[PDB]
This record gives sequence, C-alpha cells and structure tokens, in this order.
Amino acid sequence: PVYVDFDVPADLEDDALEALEVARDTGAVKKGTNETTKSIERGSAELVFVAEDVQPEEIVMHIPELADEKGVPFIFVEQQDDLGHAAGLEVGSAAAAVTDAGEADADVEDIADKVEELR
RNA sequence: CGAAGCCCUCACGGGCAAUGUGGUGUCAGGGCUACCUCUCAUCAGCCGACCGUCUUCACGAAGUCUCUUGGAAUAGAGCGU
Ligand SMILES: [Mg+2]
Ligand SMILES: [Sr+2]
Repeated sequence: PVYVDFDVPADLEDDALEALEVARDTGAVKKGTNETTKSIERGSAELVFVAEDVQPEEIVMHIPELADEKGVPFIFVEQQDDLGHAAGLEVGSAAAAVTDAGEADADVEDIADKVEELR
C-alpha cells in the first residue's frame, strides 16, 4: 500500500505467477525477502516479485526504491500465499526473485515491458 | 549459506517455518577468496565418585566384696579392678 504506486491487473498477475512456476523447474529462483534483496544488490536479479498483503509493510518497503537504482524490474502480487506456492513452497513468501530465467526468458521480458508501460 | 530444521504422535498423520527453522560466526573480530598447518580449545552429550562434613546405629573393659552408720551406701575405714 505505501510501497505500491501502481495497480497490477489480475490478467498480468496470472501471467507472472505462471512464468515463476516454470522458472524454478528450469532455471533458478530465490525465495524470501532476504534472498531477494541480496540478488538486487549482487545484480543477479532479472525480475523481482513482491506481495501486497505484507503486514508489517516494513519487511518489503525497500524493494521498489532499491530496484529503481539497480535497474531491476519489479511486479506486485495481491496475495502472499500465492507467491509462495508459485516459488514452490508450502508456506507463503513476501518476496521472490528470478535469478536467471529458463525457457520463460521471452515471457519475463514482455512482463517487464508491460509493467514499464503501466509506470 | 538457504529448508539442509524444530515440535507432537507408537505409527499413520498433524503443526511450525522464506516475515528464515537449521548451518556458519561472536575482538585470541568474524565472513568470502587463496593457500599453510592442524585439532584435544570450545560447545553438546554419556558415565560418574573418593575424601570430607552432618546425622543415626551396631559393639564396647573393670567390685555391686568386708566392717560401722543409715529407712536406703552412691558415706567412713578395709581389700580389689
Ligand atoms: Mg550455532
Ligand atoms: Sr504465513
């Protein structure tokens, strides 16, 4: 809410979570806010995911401003448990990162482009 | 480093845990990279006392002889242990 500056449509989110499921089974992904933050800093992040229902908002608060000064694209997910299932976890995840995509590189590229147009 | 983890249950199974269980590390700073050497430190865990002290208990030597006084010798005098 405080870190959210744009509303991502349900259709764009469906595409994004589908792309994340094939990103773990082919390439590699990072699960958890700590591992997402280190990826943006180490530069090894292609597309970063962040949940909208994070209480407290502090945990994830930094991701939008950090990704902007590191050129890493980001997208918002409405629910926390859906991002966890998409990353391949029984639990939820406040944030996930795609560390080098796999057979989804063409999809991720377009998702990164659809978000830039949405400001 | 990143689920490699913890709890309940005989098990089955359940619960916890990416908002981080668990590994590493804690100023002889540590970590990462590159090598040298090596450990007996530390932490976890097993076993598990002596002595001493306090209390309680068992065992444990040698006269109940003489005379006088006395209601009564545990007294006096005598002899003995
Ligand atoms: Mg430790
Ligand atoms: Sr949760």
